Amino acid sequence: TTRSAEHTTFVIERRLTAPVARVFRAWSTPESKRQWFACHVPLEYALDFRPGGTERNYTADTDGLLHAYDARYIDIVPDTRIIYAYEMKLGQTRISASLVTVAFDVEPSGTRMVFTEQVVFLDGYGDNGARLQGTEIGLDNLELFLVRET
Amino acid sequence: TRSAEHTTFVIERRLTAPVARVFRAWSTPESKRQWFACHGEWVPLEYALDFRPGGTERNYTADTDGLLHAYDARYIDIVPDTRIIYAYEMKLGQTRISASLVTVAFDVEPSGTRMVFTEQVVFLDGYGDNGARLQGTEIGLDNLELFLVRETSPI
Repeated sequence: TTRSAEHTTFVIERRLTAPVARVFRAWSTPESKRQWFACHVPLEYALDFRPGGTERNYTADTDGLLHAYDARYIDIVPDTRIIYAYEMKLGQTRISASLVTVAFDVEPSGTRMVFTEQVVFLDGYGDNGARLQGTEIGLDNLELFLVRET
Repeated sequence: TRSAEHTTFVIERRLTAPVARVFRAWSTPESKRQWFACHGEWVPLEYALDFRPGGTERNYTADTDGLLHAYDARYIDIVPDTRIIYAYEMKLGQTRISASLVTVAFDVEPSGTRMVFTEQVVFLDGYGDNGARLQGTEIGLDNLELFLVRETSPI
């Protein structure tokens, strides 16, 4: 059928009302990341937060289809930046690959976070803005997670 | 002083070779090394290709002033004769200067092969690329073309 690739980039910017060390721990700590990112529950979740390390989040939807997120960290600067690449498969079908940059900056009060994703959608997978929308929601969950551990 | 600059570039070429041959120039370690790793007055230090999803490629070369240019890639998706997707990092010494997601797509044309190379890159911490990666990639893809030409079978 359609073997094809569609590329796009999106950027999300948030001011977080938490100190950067706490914000970063929400990304680097397996229990924390599983909570705000993966539970909103996975069949498999693992996080090895090191350059070269991997993250997995495998979850089945209500009708049995396995959604498999696999990431590999490329660059981690403590309390400053996280760069990783990830792929999403549904069943055995790869639907996308992305390079993600998350940058953190101290402000006189909170933390500014800029999330940039450079993604390719594969073989006619119909994104139609859903990845951006889902990431906005995911980042809303990170914010609630930070608020509730205050 | 930490920072990140994002960009995407696309190179499209029409290659005067059949797609099977074009794809083997990417999939075959000895072939890839010839057009990707063989330049020039620099010191080749390491080349390796493990061409499969999850596999890695390394190309480490020292420039004439002794700076190690270290290319490390990891394949994400490979569709035989059709598409290669990989992510890579470039380090100079131990300093990471960039990370990229590359998509290479191959299409059969009435005559030859259409190749579309798309790179989504982030340049790190003020590394001043200023279009140099695009220009270097254009030159590298020119070397692929010469490789293919010289591998051609006679009439």
